[PDB]
Amino acid sequence: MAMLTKFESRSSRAKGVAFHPTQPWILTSLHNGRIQLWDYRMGTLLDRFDGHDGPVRGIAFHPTQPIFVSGGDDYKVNVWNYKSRKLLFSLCGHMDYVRVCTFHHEYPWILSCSDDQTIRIWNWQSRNCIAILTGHSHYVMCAAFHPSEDLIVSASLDQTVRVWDISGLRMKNAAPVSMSKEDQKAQAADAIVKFVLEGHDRGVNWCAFHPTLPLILSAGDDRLVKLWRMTASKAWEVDTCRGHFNNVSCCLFHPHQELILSASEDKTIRVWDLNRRTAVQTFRRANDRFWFITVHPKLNLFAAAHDSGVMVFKLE
Repeated sequence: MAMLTKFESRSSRAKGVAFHPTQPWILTSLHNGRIQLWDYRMGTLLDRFDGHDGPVRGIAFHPTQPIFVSGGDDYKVNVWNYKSRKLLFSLCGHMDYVRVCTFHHEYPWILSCSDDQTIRIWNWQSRNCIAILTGHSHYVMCAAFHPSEDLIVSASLDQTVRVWDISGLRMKNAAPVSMSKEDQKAQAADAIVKFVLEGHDRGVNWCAFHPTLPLILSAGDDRLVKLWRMTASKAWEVDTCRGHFNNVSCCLFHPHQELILSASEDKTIRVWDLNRRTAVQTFRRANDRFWFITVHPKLNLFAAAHDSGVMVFKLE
C-alpha cells in the first residue's frame, strides 16, 4: 500500500488532530499549548488559538454546531466558537491532565477523560457536568462515544478497557421537567460499567469503536493492538496485531475498508488486515514518534500527529 501525502505542517510536537466534517480543515493541538487551524487543501494557516497552559492533547469539532473543544494538561475542557474565534468557557472539574475530549453526534454532550482516573460527561448547553464515570484505577488515556448505541469505551493505564452503558444518563438528562423555583432542594445507574476487558499486560493508551460493526480496538505499552468483539451480553478478545516495537499510542478502524490502523512511538504507522490481523503495510518517519491518528468522518483521508508536526494523507 502507498501513502499519498496531501498536507504537512512542520512544528514542535503535535498531540492531537481533528478533521472538520465539511470544511477542508484540521485543528492541531500542540505540546506547546497552542491550537492551529489549517486548510489542508491550500496549505494555509487559518487561525491559532491560545487558551491553555501546557500541552493540549484533546481536540475535536462539533459535527454541526460552530464549536470545537480542547482538553489540556491544565485540566480544563475548553469550548470555543470557531466562527467568532473565541473561547466561550472552560469546563472545570477534572483534577489532572485531560487526555481526550469529544462531542456526541446527537446529544448536547462533551466527553472527557483524565489522569484523575475519571471520565466526565458534560452538557455543553447547561455547562454542567452530568456524569462522573469512576472505576478505573489509574489514568484514563482514552474514551469514545459509540456511533449508534448508548455506550462509551475507555482505556486506562490500569491495563483494562471498559465499556460503559449510558442509556440511563441519556434518558435522565433528556427528560423535560417543570420546576417550582421555591420548591427546590436546598443544595441537592446513569452510567454503569458493562464490560471490563482484561488481556493487555501493560497500560492501555487508546481505544476505538468500529463505525458499523460490534468491534473494539485497543492499543498500549505492550506494543500490541488488540481486537475485541461484543454482543449485548458478552465481550471477548478476538485477536492481536503484533509488530510494533514500542508503545502504541493510537489505533483506529478504516471506516470503508477491512483494515486496522495503528501509530506508535516506534516512529511507524501500520496497517493491518481486519480479518487475519496480519501486517499489510508499515510507514516510517526517521526521527518522529507518532502520538495520534484520526480519519475523516466521510472521506478516505487520515491525519497523524508526530514529534515534528502533522500530516494528512490518503492510502493507496
